[PDB]
Amino acid sequence: RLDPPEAEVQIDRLITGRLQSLQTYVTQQLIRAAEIRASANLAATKMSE
Amino acid sequence: YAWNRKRISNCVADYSVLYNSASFSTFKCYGVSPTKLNDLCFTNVYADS
Ligand SMILES: *[C@@H]1O[C@H](CO)[C@@H](O[C@@H]2O[C@H](CO)[C@@H](O[C@@H]3O[C@H](CO)[C@@H](O)[C@H](O)[C@@H]3O)[C@H](O)[C@H]2NC(C)=O)[C@H](O)[C@H]1NC(C)=O
Repeated sequence: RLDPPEAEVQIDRLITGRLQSLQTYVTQQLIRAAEIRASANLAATKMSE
Repeated sequence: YAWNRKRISNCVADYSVLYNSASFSTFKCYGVSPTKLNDLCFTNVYADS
């Protein structure tokens, strides 16, 4: 709908929003993975003992 | 103060000729670029004169 010079602004807004969403998702996943790793270590210790 | 409003639908619009007609002193589009109008589709177009 827009020529490149005008489109760039909307494209940048979308890029910023989606990058923020991806960063939030990845951070949440990292924290959840740390929790699951703690649980897995506990389970491994439970097995071994 | 009594600007006249006209409705246009059920037709094919060739904006190329209108844009190429240099008789228009000001030809300014905001939501869409003038060039791309020939490729878009609209539910209906209002013309206020
Ligand atoms: C309002 O009237 C004017 C004058 O006709 C329109 O401008 C241009 O008028 C010509 C002929 O009426 C349209 O066809 C032209 O034919 C010549 C060959 O005779 C050709 O060399 C031109 O390139 C053009 O195809 C033309 O479509 C039209 N617009 C242009 C030249 O940009 C005007 O279109 C009329 N307003 C509306 C909304 O139609």
